[PDB]
Amino acid sequence: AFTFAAFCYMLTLVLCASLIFFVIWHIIAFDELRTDFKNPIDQGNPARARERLKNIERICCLLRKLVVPEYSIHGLFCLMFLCAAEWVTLGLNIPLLFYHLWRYFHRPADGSEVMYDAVSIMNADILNYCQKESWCKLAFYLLSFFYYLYSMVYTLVS
Amino acid sequence: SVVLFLVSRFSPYEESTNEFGIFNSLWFSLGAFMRQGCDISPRSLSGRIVGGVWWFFTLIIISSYTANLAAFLTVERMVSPIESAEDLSKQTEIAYGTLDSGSTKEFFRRSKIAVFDKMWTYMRSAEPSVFVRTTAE
Amino acid sequence: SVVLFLVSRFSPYEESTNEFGIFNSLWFSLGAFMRQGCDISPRSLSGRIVGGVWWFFTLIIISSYTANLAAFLTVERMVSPIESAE
Amino acid sequence: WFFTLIIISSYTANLAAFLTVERMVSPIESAEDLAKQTEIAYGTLEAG
Amino acid sequence: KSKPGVFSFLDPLAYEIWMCIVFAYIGVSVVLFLVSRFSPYSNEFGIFNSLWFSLGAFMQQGCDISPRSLSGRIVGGVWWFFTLIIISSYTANLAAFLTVERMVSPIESAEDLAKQTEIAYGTLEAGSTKEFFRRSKIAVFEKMWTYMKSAEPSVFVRTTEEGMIRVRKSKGKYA
Amino acid sequence: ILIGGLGLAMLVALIEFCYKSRSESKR
Amino acid sequence: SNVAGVFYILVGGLGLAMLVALIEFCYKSRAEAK
Amino acid sequence: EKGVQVLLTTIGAFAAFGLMTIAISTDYWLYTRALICNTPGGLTHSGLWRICCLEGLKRGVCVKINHFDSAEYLLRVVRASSIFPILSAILLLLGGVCVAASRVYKSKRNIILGAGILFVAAGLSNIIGVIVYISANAGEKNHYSYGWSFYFGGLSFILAEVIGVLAVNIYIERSREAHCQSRSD
Ligand SMILES: CC(C)CCC[C@@H](C)[C@H]1CC[C@H]2[C@@H]3CC=C4C[C@@H](O)CC[C@]4(C)[C@H]3CC[C@]12C
Repeated sequence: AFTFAAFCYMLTLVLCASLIFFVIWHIIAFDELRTDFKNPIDQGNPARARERLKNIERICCLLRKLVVPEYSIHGLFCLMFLCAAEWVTLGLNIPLLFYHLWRYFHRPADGSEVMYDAVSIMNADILNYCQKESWCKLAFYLLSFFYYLYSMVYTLVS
Repeated sequence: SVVLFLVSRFSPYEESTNEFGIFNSLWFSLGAFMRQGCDISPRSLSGRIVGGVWWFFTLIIISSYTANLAAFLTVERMVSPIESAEDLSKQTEIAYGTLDSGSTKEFFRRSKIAVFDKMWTYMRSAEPSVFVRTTAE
Repeated sequence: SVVLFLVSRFSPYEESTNEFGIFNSLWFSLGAFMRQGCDISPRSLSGRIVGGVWWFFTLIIISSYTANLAAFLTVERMVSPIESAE
Repeated sequence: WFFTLIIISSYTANLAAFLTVERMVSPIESAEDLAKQTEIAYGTLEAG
Repeated sequence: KSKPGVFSFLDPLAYEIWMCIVFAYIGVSVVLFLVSRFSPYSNEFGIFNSLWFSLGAFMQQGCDISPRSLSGRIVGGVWWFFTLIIISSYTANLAAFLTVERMVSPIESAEDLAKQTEIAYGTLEAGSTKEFFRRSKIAVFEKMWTYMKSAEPSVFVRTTEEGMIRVRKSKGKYA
Repeated sequence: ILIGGLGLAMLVALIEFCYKSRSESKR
Repeated sequence: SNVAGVFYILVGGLGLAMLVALIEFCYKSRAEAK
Repeated sequence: EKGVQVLLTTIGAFAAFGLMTIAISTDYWLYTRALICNTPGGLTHSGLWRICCLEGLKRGVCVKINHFDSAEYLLRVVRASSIFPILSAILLLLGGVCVAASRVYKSKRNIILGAGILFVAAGLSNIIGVIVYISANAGEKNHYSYGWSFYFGGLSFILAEVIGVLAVNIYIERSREAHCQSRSD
């Protein structure tokens, strides 16, 4: 029957669509970045160079503004599953929590002022790592969404 | 609060996110729950949907709280913690003992039912002496 | 409403009477009685005193209405029109 | 705000309790009503 | 164990009241929009914000805008009165429901069954129970016997299985 | 009802996002 | 039937508001027309 | 644009008038059980004027409803006359006529206003008729229900309010255009 855990699952199901949207936006932005990078980077025209630089900066700013909501909402999921005493889901979700914590609080870039830095961005290694991370995160969020739906239905019917 | 924040950030009225950040979203929701007012109300259909359902929820919940409290204060109901003997064996807060050197203790001692075996175990492993020397005691 | 109008007209905050004329005073009082809000609240001590006592009055009266209605709906009492011959 | 909510709800609820109980009160109107209850004592003349 | 229905929180008010509440909300919003946006005499009371204001009024929340005209204020005042009455009635009738559901003392003894009559009770037609009640010198069982042999038409029964089946079929109306 | 309204609000926000993006790209 | 009175009062207030509005509109239009 | 909005307004007026006339003439408002059905009673489907038995020996026969305390008397009178739904339909008809005129006297802008006022008033009258009907049915024989005619009336109300909104918007746009043209001239 309806209970606290089922409501938690419903709310997480509603909020995981937002994470899916965020990761889809991430991959679209990184596809645009790849289209700019793999495409010739000649900057002979000052106007063209300025436009490309401002596009890169805008995309980086968008990604930076959009990261904290994802991590904090996933932390909300973890907190909810802790309070509801749903141990399995909390165990499945802790590793991503710690990965996000590490990612946000390490700043492997030597600059260590922004997660994504326009100057450090456009690097093939960093670009490809971000692309792969985003794709894996999208897969994880889809799987977790379907798992949450199944658990919600299971808890309701019983 | 989170949904209002998202809906107002990435689908703003068009500015519309300096109002209805996370902090001000929490504040708006809290002021709604407590039947107070608001220094800001959403202008977009999505934020307004969120606010409307939150308002309905708040109304129902406050009404239910007041009504059930009126019930509680109108009708006194004292529930006995115990309505059987198994309830008494499971409980450890309540202590129980018979009259020492009597037929009741002899009954519990030689018992074969599980519940009374558990009671006998407790009474034999009880500190201080649950047992008694007289009925009036 | 009348007292708020007077207090705000001849002892304004210092303007303060284009707000809290008679019409807007009636509106403020009505919004107070119905537990709604206000597009204006008094800034002077006298208007604020008036508003505070009106607020207390409204709170008590609404609570009393709801409580006595709960009583009515909880306990049915049918009174016979007649208890004697006179 | 939380304090206000609790206090106003409690006031309304306890007032409803007061009025409801004051509306339940059925006075004595027969020998049976006196018989079942015991909050009031009843006695007649010793000899009669 | 009566499983409370989802949307049992609407039980204090009948379906018709909710229906007409919706209808009155729509009418109030339209009349507000009209009487605010007809006279080429600005006003923030379109049809979207009229609906918003009416909804917030119904929930005793209030919103940013408020009418400034005489007609709009008449509309808002009557809507406010309606909201007040309706919300108070909902709370009061819910309190009534819960209080009554808290008074309910089930049958737990012969006396509780004896005084009440909403439930009928009868034993086997021929047996020691009928004789025990008939030949009883006790007050409570005397009252039971006085009730017994009444026009159930037949509280009594011929077979015990018959009594069990009758109790099972009756929705708590037989003991 | 609350969960349904939250989901509907997300959906409507997505619709508004697409609509506004198209109208702006027109501009 | 318990709360029909508030519905009647509300609809009366709506009709009254509409009538007041039309009266003000006619009066103002006539005044500004001169 | 203005043309499509006027088209929707006229279509809504026609549809609402038709639905309300259907609901008034139709006798499928309430499904209940009544004592006068030839066997608490037999199933009946009723309306505003007459009642018809179904699933009974007197199946298919429809008989005029036998109506009949000053307020109760007034309520019974109003329910019998059904003047409020009829007024709603009449006002919808007049509003549609005014709209059609607005399609001719494009100069006179105070016509598509009367149409909106009439539509809104018709919606109010329908609300009142619904309230009266529901109140009068009650008395002091269960599991009753409402039929598709009742919901036709509700749909008529909703459509009337919508088309009143559209007509008022049309008046707004037209008056704004004329006033801006005049002032700029
Ligand atoms: C849990 C998800 C969302 C994020 C963390 C998962 C880890 C294991 C993922 C995120 C990014 C991934 C890397 C992305 C890019 C490459 C390409 C190549 O060099 C080999 C694998 C390698 C190096 C991946 C290894 C696995 C990796 C480190």
